[PDB]
Amino acid sequence: ARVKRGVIARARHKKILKQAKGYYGARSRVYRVAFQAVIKAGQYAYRDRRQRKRQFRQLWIARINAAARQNGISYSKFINGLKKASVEIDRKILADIAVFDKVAFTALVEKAKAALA
Amino acid sequence: MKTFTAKPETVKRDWYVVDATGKTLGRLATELARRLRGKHKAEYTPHVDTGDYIIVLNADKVAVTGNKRTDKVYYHHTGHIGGIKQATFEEMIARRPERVIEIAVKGMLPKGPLGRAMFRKLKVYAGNEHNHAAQQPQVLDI
Amino acid sequence: METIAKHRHARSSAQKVRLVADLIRGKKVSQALDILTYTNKKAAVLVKKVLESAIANAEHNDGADIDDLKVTKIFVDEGPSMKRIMPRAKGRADRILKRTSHITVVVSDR
Amino acid sequence: MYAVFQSGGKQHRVSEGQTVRLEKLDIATGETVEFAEVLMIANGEEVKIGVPFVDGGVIKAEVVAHGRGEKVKIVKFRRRKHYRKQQGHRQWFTDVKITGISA
Amino acid sequence: MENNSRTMPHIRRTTHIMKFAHRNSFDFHFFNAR
Amino acid sequence: MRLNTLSPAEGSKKAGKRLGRGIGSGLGKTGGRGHKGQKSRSGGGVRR
RNA sequence: ACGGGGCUAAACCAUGCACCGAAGCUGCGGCAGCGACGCUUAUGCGUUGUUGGGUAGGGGAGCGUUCUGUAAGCCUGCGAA
RNA sequence: CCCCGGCGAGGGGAGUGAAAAAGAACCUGAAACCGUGUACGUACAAGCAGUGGGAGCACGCUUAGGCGUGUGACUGCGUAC
Ligand SMILES: NCCC[C@H](N)C(=O)O
Ligand SMILES: [K+]
Ligand SMILES: [K+]
Ligand SMILES: [K+]
Ligand SMILES: [K+]
Ligand SMILES: [K+]
Ligand SMILES: [Mg+2]
Ligand SMILES: [Mg+2]
Ligand SMILES: [Mg+2]
Ligand SMILES: [Mg+2]
Ligand SMILES: [Mg+2]
Ligand SMILES: [Mg+2]
Ligand SMILES: [Mg+2]
Ligand SMILES: [Mg+2]
Ligand SMILES: [Mg+2]
Ligand SMILES: [Mg+2]
Ligand SMILES: [Mg+2]
Ligand SMILES: [Mg+2]
Ligand SMILES: [Mg+2]
Ligand SMILES: [Mg+2]
Ligand SMILES: [Mg+2]
Ligand SMILES: [Mg+2]
Ligand SMILES: [Mg+2]
Ligand SMILES: [Mg+2]
Ligand SMILES: [Mg+2]
Ligand SMILES: [Mg+2]
Ligand SMILES: [Mg+2]
Ligand SMILES: [Mg+2]
Ligand SMILES: [Mg+2]
Ligand SMILES: [Mg+2]
Ligand SMILES: [Mg+2]
Repeated sequence: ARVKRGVIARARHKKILKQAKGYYGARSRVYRVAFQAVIKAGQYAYRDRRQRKRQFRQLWIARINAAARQNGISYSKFINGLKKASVEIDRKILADIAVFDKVAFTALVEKAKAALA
Repeated sequence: MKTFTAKPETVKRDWYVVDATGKTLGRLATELARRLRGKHKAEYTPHVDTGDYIIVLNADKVAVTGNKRTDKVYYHHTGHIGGIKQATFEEMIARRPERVIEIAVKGMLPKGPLGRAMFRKLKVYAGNEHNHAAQQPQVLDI
Repeated sequence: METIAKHRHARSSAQKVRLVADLIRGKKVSQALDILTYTNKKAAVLVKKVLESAIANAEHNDGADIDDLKVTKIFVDEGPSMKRIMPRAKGRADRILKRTSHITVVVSDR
Repeated sequence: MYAVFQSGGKQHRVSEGQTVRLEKLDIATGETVEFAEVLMIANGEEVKIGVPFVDGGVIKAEVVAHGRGEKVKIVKFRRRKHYRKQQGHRQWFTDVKITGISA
Repeated sequence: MENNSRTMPHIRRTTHIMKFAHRNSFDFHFFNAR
Repeated sequence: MRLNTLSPAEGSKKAGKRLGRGIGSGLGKTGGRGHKGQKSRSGGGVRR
């Protein structure tokens, strides 16, 4: 029962090189380099599913901070005021109203200034 | 829904003019770096230049505290061996005073192609006059 | 209609023939023949005989006219190499490649 | 006119007719969901800010589809330590179409 | 001896080529870590 | 009862260990032998 | 011989209230292991508690390849490998 | 058999054949490697070359919109096995 390897080994190598499309040089042509590059792309993709949640909250906070200072209050006093006024809107929606409905953001600031005073 | 990003073809940029007479050097430079980057706008995007154009007048009359007028030393190297060169704050003011504000603002900007394009919107002059009247700069008393 | 002539197993490397084939790509065949006449390369002799043969194939087998033909495609491929042995110092043997090439000229009046 | 409501641990800003992808709900396709805990309703700068909820705000929606999302591949690797393992994942969703923002 | 080389059948003893201490230009002052 | 409907008793046909066949098997790269010394060698091991 | 710019506080000491900050904790969805109790199982389901970083190494469960039987069957020139 | 060519090599027709990209360097004809064409990017820009975000352009769809494919300016993180 002698087994030859040609059909199985080619399909395994072709699966790796399909995932390595777009890569530079030997990373899209050569199996020894492409296999190594597909694994490093998988460690990066796992790590950046965690960093995607940090980088968007960092972006929302900087946009709330900019729009709150257009109404005379800082970020840390605007968040404290919305917590005292029991407003449960999160930073993703607050940064979105700050861009698309600037009047409705002013109404939230006056709600937060009222609870602090 | 995805988060808004500013698109560079539709960015509103405005023109301002700042008088630097008697201002502290570093406290003026942090506000300059905020507005060149665009941190004061709700449409802020970290990979888009959404800032403003700023004219700075009277760069030779900026102020520093302490004994920094004779003790702040500016270093650079020329690339040749033994070529380290220094200059005090007063030697920079007396020779090329627009460089003092430009160096301080460049150190507060991001490093890369985008921060080099943010620096291009800064227009520093040593005197009280500029020739950008066609751009109608608004007086920003910061 | 396109018309092809080829020289297969031409005894020169593809890098040397590709320098001459870049001179006449896209030209009218009247202009391309006189560029090849005054190019001082051995590959210019080889490309000229393939272009002269593609011209004659288009007149005879395709009924074309000579004053409207242009070199639409021209490319040089690598052929098989002949392995030779070269003695070096102290008993060393190197392997000499004698590279060949495939020349292909396509003339078309459209 | 938009409204803000919470569903699936996350918040959404919706308008009428807009199709929104949520987490998986135990509702048959074609059936109507109601959202009673709405956070904000805005209609031409008549802004109803809920404290935490707008008193009497209801968002109705029609369940349009269930399904699994695009497959993500999970790759764990520890260099020089003879360890790797791989894993696939597809996430369930529910698509709803907003029918009415009743203030 | 290397008696069945197909790349170089003409030669059996070849370490005067690549072994540094067996070349004709080897000097014993290269071996000074002593 | 055909030749393609017969089956052994559950638990009577345990598969054998195959050493050195990748990471996922749990027996790759050493075959359960550890790193170097007399017991890791081919034909290695002390007498009774 | 602050990471840099810069700083007379943007330094140090004391007190206070905010906020940022991790794969920690919480929320929503999914998978699996080990216990306990059960619509009743026939060995699977339901409820609940808890657990799931990992080298050497131990235990459990699978994929695919070539060959033999089932197969003088089944698919295939209306196109097999 | 005709044509180019040195009464060459090599090729283009014609003809045979189910097939000549079955033409004797001959079944099938993978990969490394080397070219031609097309779309997008690229000549102020610093590093394991990816990954997360993302504008513009091109080509397909189908619409009272924004999806699919290719490319990837700029930007966070990131020193192979
Ligand atoms: N006795 C002489 C044998 C020579 C041989 N070709 C060698 O290289 O040894
Ligand atoms: K063992
Ligand atoms: K064939
Ligand atoms: K071939
Ligand atoms: K090929
Ligand atoms: K990047
Ligand atoms: Mg010689
Ligand atoms: Mg000799
Ligand atoms: Mg074994
Ligand atoms: Mg192990
Ligand atoms: Mg041992
Ligand atoms: Mg070892
Ligand atoms: Mg040891
Ligand atoms: Mg032995
Ligand atoms: Mg032994
Ligand atoms: Mg520091
Ligand atoms: Mg907090
Ligand atoms: Mg977190
Ligand atoms: Mg966490
Ligand atoms: Mg946890
Ligand atoms: Mg484990
Ligand atoms: Mg854990
Ligand atoms: Mg069989
Ligand atoms: Mg088969
Ligand atoms: Mg024929
Ligand atoms: Mg046929
Ligand atoms: Mg046959
Ligand atoms: Mg063949
Ligand atoms: Mg081929
Ligand atoms: Mg450029
Ligand atoms: Mg420059």
